[PDB]
Amino acid sequence: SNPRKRHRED
Amino acid sequence: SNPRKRHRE
Amino acid sequence: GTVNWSVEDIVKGINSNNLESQLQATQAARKLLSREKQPPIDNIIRAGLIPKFVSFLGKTDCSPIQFESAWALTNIASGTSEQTKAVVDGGAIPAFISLLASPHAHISEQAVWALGNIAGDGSAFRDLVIKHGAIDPLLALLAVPDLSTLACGYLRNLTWTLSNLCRNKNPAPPLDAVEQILPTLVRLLHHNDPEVLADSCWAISYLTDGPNERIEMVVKKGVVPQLVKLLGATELPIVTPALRAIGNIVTGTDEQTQKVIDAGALAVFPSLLTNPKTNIQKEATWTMSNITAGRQDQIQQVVNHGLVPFLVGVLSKADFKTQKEAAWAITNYTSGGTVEQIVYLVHCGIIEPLMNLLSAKDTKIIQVILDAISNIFQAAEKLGETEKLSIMIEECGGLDKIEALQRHENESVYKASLNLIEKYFS
Repeated sequence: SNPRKRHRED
Repeated sequence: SNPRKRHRE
Repeated sequence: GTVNWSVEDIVKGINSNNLESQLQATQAARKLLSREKQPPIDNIIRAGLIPKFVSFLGKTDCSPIQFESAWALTNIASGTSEQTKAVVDGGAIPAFISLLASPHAHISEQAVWALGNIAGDGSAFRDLVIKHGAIDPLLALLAVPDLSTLACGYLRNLTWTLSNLCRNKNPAPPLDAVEQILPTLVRLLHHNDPEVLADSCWAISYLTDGPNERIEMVVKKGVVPQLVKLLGATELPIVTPALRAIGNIVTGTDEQTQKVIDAGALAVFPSLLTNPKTNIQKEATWTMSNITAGRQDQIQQVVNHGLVPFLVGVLSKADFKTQKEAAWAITNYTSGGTVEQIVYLVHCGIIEPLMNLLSAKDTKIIQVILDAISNIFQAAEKLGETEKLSIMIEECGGLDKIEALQRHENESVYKASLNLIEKYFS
């Protein structure tokens, strides 16, 4: 695999 | 330790 | 209030020597970086803000600016490698590791997330995060009697970051780091949250994607039964990494392969080999191909579980890459199988869909298939029954195909065709 990196929109 | 095994292609 | 600032205004506020102005500007940076459409990461970087954000991570006296800068740095680190590198270059790694000890859950969580983005860039930053000592405080966040008392979003972030410490392959993570992480992964693999379970399975699939000694460290932890159970989950996001993990394990030794058989994995393959997700079918069939590369008693388990008809089905109709794994599964089967096992394969109908795939353009599957036919003939010789297989192959248009490949750009196709023809069609 699922994403290497994750962006936080919150 | 088994040459017939294959990794992903 | 802090919505839609310009980068210039953010810089103005962060360069004030007013902690409250810095905080508001940092939050404005964070909201800018939080938008889904083109967050101005490079503009933020170009303004020289990363070192300021990093220094704000250390302001224990002002937990909101720790959180805002942690969130801002997280989203910069969510970008390209060069953008992640800018975060690392600003000294963020030890500062984020220090924030893991924060008494504010939302701040240590943001630091968990940021470290996950950094480690997720690749093995170099992953190992750098490890060298800075991230693993002990990460695991300490999970050292509770019952994981269910932790906030769900918090546990999912920790699991995901742990899975990025397990991820990537050249090099694979340090052995001692894997050994340190594995008991917590085992525990997370028994937690009741589908996303924690998915990410725990992802982590195990990474750890098992390597040499037999890496597989062994996981297999020795006793997780294969749990993986097999997760293999039966209804959530595709769990099944996919659970199957990759099981598939990786059966690339190891016959003994490691036997433990997935012992754990009941084959009983799930009727579903997996007919799964609507083609990637599941491909993975399951690849996995099957490595199980049929095992011992005759392991081939026999495939037989007993009724899986040869499913391999005939996948050979007969599947997307081509799955059909190629089925072809491999057949050739491996015929290479290691007894005569009666190979006979059973013919009785299940392998010949016609095998011949149909000789019309494939892929020249490697043709070599795989002609090798399988060769091995089937070799078992037919041991029974005096080479002719009726020749008829069988001729009756479905396979002789036309072997005659075709008689003329074929590749020398190995070329040769195997005429040899099959001169020895079994005269």
